[PDB]
Amino acid sequence: DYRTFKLSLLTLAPIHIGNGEKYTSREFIYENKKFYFPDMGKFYNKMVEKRLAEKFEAFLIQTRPNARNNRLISFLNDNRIAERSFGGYSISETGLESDRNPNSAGAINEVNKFIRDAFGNPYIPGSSLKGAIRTILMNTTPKWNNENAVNDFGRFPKENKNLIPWGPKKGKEYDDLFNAIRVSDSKPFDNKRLILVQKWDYSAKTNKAKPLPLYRESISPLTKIEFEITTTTDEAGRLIEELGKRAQAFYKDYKAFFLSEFPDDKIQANLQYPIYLGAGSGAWTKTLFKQADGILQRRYSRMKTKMVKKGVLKLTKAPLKIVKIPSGNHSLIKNHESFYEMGKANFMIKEI
Amino acid sequence: TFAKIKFSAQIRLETGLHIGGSDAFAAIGAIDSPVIKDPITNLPIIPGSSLKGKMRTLLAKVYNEKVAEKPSDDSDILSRLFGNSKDKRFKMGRLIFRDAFLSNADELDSLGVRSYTEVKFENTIDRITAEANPRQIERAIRNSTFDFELIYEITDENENQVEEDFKVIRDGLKLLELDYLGGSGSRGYGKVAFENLKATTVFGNYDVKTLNELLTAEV
Amino acid sequence: SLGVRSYTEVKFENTIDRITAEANPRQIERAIRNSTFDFELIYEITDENENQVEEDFKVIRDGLKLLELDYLGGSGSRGYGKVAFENLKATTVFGNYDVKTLNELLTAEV
Amino acid sequence: MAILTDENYVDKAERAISLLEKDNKGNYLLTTSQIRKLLSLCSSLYDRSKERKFDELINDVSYLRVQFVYQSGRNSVRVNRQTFFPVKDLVEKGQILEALKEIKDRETLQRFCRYMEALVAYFKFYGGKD
Amino acid sequence: MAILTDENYVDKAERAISLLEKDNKGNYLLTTSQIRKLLSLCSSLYDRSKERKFDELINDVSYLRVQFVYQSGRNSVRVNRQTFFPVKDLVEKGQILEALKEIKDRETLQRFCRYMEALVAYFKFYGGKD
Amino acid sequence: MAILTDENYVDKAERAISLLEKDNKGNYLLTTSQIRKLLSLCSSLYDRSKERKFDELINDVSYLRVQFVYQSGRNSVRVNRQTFFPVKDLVEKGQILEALKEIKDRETLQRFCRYMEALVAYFKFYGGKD
Repeated sequence: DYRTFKLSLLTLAPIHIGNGEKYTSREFIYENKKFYFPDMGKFYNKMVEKRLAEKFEAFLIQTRPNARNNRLISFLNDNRIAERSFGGYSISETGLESDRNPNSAGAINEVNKFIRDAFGNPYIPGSSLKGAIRTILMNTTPKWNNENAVNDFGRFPKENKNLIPWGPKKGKEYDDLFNAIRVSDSKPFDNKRLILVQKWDYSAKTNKAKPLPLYRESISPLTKIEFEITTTTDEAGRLIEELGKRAQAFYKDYKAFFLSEFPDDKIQANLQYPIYLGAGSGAWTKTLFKQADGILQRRYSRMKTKMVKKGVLKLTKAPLKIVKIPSGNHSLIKNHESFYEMGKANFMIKEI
Repeated sequence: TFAKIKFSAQIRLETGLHIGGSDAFAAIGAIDSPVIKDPITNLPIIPGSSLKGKMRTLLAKVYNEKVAEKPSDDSDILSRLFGNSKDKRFKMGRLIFRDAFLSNADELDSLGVRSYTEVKFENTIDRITAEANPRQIERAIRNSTFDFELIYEITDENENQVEEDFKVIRDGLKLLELDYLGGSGSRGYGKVAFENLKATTVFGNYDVKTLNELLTAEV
Repeated sequence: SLGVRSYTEVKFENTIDRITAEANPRQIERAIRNSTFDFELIYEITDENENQVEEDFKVIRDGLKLLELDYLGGSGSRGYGKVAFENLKATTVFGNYDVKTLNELLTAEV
Repeated sequence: MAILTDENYVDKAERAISLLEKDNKGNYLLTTSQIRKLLSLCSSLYDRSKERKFDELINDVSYLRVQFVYQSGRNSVRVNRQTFFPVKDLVEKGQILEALKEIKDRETLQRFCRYMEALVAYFKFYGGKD
Repeated sequence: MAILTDENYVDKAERAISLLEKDNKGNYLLTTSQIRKLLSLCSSLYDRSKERKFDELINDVSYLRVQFVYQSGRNSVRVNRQTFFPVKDLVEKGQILEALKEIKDRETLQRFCRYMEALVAYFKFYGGKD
Repeated sequence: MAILTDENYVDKAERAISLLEKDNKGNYLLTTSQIRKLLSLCSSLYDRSKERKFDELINDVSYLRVQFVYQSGRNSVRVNRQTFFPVKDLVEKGQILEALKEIKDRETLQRFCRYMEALVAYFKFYGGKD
C-alpha cells in the first residue's frame, strides 16, 4: 500500500540551506587560494601548547577590532604560527566570492553556514525539500490556490493553514494529505561540493545587479543528490507521480508572473523538472504568488528596504560550467557576467 | 514444549529519531522538543511501547481482513501476538518488547561528536506573507545503534502457529523499516534499520535454523 | 552519587485512535532503570526433602532464569520490568548443608 | 579563594544578572538564542561529569572556554546607534572565565554548571527573551 | 518574623490560590503540568529530608530555588492578545521565594514542602486543571 | 454556634448521606476507595488524640484538611457525558471543611472523627460500594 519514489536533484545553481549560525572572520583563514575553516576546539588546544592561549583569548574577546584585527590570518601572522592542521575543512576559492578583495577590505565578515549533522557533514533535510514540493503542489492545485487561502479575519492577512486539512478531528476519519507524503533527507555529501557565493540583486528599474553583504555556504552547480519519497495513500500517489508536469506548470506561471520582466540572459534554462530550494531564491518561490501579490509588498511598504513592484531578481555569482548532454554542449547560464539564478535546481522523479 | 526465543538486533538509525518525552530531563535553558531519555545516563532511548505500538498499527493494515476501530477489535493472529484486554484467549500475548538503549556511544565518540542528541532548526513559512516561524526539535544522532530485544514465547497454544508468528514478526520489522519510528517522520525523521537480526532460543529446546536463515537472508 | 534527583521517573505515553488518529496522553510512574534491590529467598530442608533437594534447586534456578527472561510485574509487554539477578549465591544460614556444587551451578547458569 | 561556593552561587547569579545592560524601555539586551550553544555545552558537560572521570573531560572544558570567549566577542546588538555586546557583559558580570579557571575536579565543574543553571534561570525570571 | 508557620500556612495557601489570575471565562491560567517538576522536586526533597540531616541538603534546596525562579519565567500563556506568567504569578502571590529564603533547618524545609502541598491541593479544589 | 455537637452529628451524617448524588442506575458515585486515605488519616488522628495533647496534633489536622480539599478537587467521574466530583459533593453536603475549622481541642477532634465514622457507616448502609 506504500509507493516509493526516487527524486534525483541536480543543482543548476548554488543552493544554501542554513542552520541560523554564521562563521565570523575570526574563524576562517583566506590563504593559498582557499578558505580554511578550522575546528575552534582543536585550534585552541594547539594554541594552549604554544603558550598563546591568553593572546588568542584576548584576540577573540575584543569586541571592536579596527579593520584588520578582525581576521584570523592577522593573529596567525603576528604571533608566528605556521601550522595549519586544526581539523575542520576547506573551500576552494572561486574568485566570484566577493565583489571586493577578500584580503584587503572588510570584505567577507560573516558567512552563513550550511546545515550539517553531528558529524559535520552537510546534507539536505527532508523538511526543506518537502516545503519546496508543497509550494509546487499548492500553487498548481486550483482548490488550494484561491482567495480562500487568505485569512482576512485579523489585523493583517495571513495564510489559511486549515485550507488543507491536517491533524486529528473528533469523531472524524483522519484526513491529513501531507502526512501521506513523506520526504526523507539526503545521505551527507562532501565539503568538496561547497562554495562561498554572494548575494546580488538585479532590479528591473535600475537594470543592473547590485552586490550585497550576504555570503553563504552553498552547494556548487551540477551536484547530484538523491531523496526517497514515500506515499501511503492513493491521492498523494497521484500528486507525487505528478511532481513533474506540476513543477513545469508552476515554473511556467512563475516565468509568466516574475521572470518575464528580466533579461533572458539572466534567466537559466531547465534540463529536467525545475525546482527552487533553500534560501535566496526569492519570496515568490516560497508563497502562493497569485494570492500573495499585493499583500507581500505592503508588508514591507514601511521599511527602508522597500519592496518595489514585484521585487528584484536574486542572482548569485558562481563559475561558469558547461555540461555534455545528448543535445551537445549546454551552458548553465546564458550570460557572460557569471550570474546564476540563486536557489535553482532540477529534478527527476522515478517510481522505484 | 515451553520455550522462549529472543530476536536480537541492532536498531541503527538512518535519520535522526525524535520519539519525544517531557521536560523531566530537559535542559534549564532549552526551548526544545525534548526526546525521551534515560533518567540516569541522560541518553536517548527507544521505548518498547513506541516499537510495540508502531508495529501493531503497521501490522493492522496487513493482517486484519477488516478495519478495526480499536486494538481490541484486532484480528486473532495479531491479538495472540500483541495481546487483547477483551479476549480471555489472548489476554497475555506471546511478544515481550524491551526498551532499547544506546549501544555504540564509544563509536560515536570516535567519530567526533560532542553529544548524542542534536537540535535541528526548522521553520514554517507563511504562503501569503512569507513570514517564517522557527522551531527547534531534538533528535538522536543519525548513526546511533540501539540494542533491540524481542522475546517470543512458545507453549502448547503455539502447536501449529509458530511458523506464522515468525512470519508476522519478520513482516512487522520490515514494515517498521519501510516506515518511521515515532516522530515527525513525514518530514524525514525516524528511519531505522535492523542489523544482525538473529533469533536465539534462550529457554527450552527449539530449532531456529530455518527462521535464522530467513532472518539473515530475507531480512 | 550519580546525581539522580528522584528514585522514580514518570514515563509519558499516548494512545492513537485507529480511525480518528487522536492522541490521548497518559503518564505512569516507574522505578529508575539502574536501581538495585536486595533479593532473599529462603529454602527449608527437612527429612521430607532430602531426596528432592537437587530437583528443588534446579526448579529455583529455572525460575530465576525465567524471571530474567520475562518481566517483573507491570506493563512489561511494552518494555517494563526487565530484571537481572546479580551476585546470585546460596549460603546455608541454618543447619549443615553443602552448597558448593549449587553455588557453582548458580554462578555458571544464573 | 574561590568565587563560586555551594552557599553563594545562586545569589551570585542573582546579582550578576540583575546588573545586565538594559534598553531604554527596560528590556534585557541579552537573549537566550545568543547563549544557546553555551548552555547546551554546559548541560552536556554536566551530564558527562557524572560518568566519566575529570581527566577525560580536559578538552571539553577548554572547548567550553573557547566557546565562551568566541560568543562573548561575536554577539552584538545595535539599538539607537549604540552597539552593545550582551554575552560579553554577562561573562564579565558573572565572572564566567574566572570561575572556569577554578575548575579542577568533578565538584568544581558541577558547581560551575549549576551556576550557569542559576544564571539562565534568573535571566528568564526577570523578563529575558528567547 | 516568618511568613510560614504551623498555624497559618494552610490558610495562606487558601488566600494565595484565590487571588491567581483567571481568564474572562473564570477558569485559571495555571495548570498542574506547569508546576509538575516543582512538585516532584519538593516531594523528593521532603522525602529525603526525613532520613538525612539538613547539612548536605543545601544543594537540593538551592536547586529547588533555581527551578522555581526558572519555571516562573519559562511558563507563559498568551490569551486574548496578552501574555501571562501563571507560575510567576503563583510564586509572587504565595511568597514562594521569601518562604524558600527562610529555610534553614529540617523543620522549616518540611513546613515549606507542606505549604506547597497545601497550595496545589487548594488549586485543584478550586477547579484547577492538569 | 457549633455545627457538630454530641446530639446531632449522627443525624447530620444520615441526612448528608441521603443527599449524596447518584447515577442513572441509583448507584453511589462515591466509592470507599476514593476516601480511603481520608478515613485512615481520621482514624490515626482519633487514635493519637487519646494520649497526645492537641498542641502536637495541629499539623496532623492541617494535613487532614489539605487532604480533604485535595481529594475534593481531584476525584472526578465522567458518566453519561457528564462529570461529577464525588468527594467534593460529600464534603459540601456533609459540611466537613468548616467542621474542621472548629477543631480547637481534643473533644472537637473526637467529635469530628466520630462524625466521619457515622458518615461512613450510613454511606455503606445505603449501598456505598468499596
